[PDB]
Amino acid sequence: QTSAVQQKLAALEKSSGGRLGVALIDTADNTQVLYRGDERFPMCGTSKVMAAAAVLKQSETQKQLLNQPVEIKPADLVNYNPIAEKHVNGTMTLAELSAAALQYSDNTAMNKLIAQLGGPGGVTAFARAIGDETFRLDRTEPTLNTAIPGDPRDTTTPRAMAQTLRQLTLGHALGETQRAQLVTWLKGNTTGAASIRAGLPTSWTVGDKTGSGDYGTTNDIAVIWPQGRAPLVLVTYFTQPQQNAESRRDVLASAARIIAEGL
Ligand SMILES: [K+]
Ligand SMILES: [Ru+3]
Repeated sequence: QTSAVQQKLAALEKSSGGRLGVALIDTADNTQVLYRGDERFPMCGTSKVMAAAAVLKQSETQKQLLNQPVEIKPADLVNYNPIAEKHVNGTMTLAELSAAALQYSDNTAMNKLIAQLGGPGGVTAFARAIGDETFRLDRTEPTLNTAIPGDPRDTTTPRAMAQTLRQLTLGHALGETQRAQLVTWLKGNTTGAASIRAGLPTSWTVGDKTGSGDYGTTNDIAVIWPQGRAPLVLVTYFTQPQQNAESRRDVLASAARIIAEGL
């Protein structure tokens, strides 16, 4: 059965010319709204949440892990490295790499997180360990963002990602201290004001992680604390038919606005 909200999301999708995926969990009652909730989308930089969370999980049994230095060499720089480039021929700690990956979307930082986990499959292994059977990370930065239609690499579904983001940020996938650190990092994101945030009432607080890639892929995953309400988790994924398509953060904002108005 197609709800009013799903009908509005379908109308939005029609006029965008791309493919939209949405999953909401309202933790007030544990109910879900889904639009293409079981279709696979390229995660792009939204996958950085899983990598950072996997390192946080490792840190539960190693008190000093987040202070561990990692060498940054000139050859490590990839396509978008606003924090790592300052530390070439130097080091960053795993906390610094996590913060850079999440809050600035530094791709070199993400590669160091992936390497700390033993490669893309180590990120997938963590996903499986916390009950996510859908997520897969197959490649490093920058190629994990190729976002080719039909390609299963580096994809998940909206349903799966919402459930995982809820477990990580509001549930008990991580220890208490670690959960709080993840939430702090997400709430300090610098890249999100044009995406889910832009569709929500001002008073609501958001922590989010964006992503982008080829095929005009434009993504955001968020944990939301509405005014006077239990928290929400919202995934919005969007991808387009041609490789060179422009980003459409406005479509994510429009999806968020529809979800907010349907609560
Ligand atoms: K793009
Ligand atoms: Ru492995």
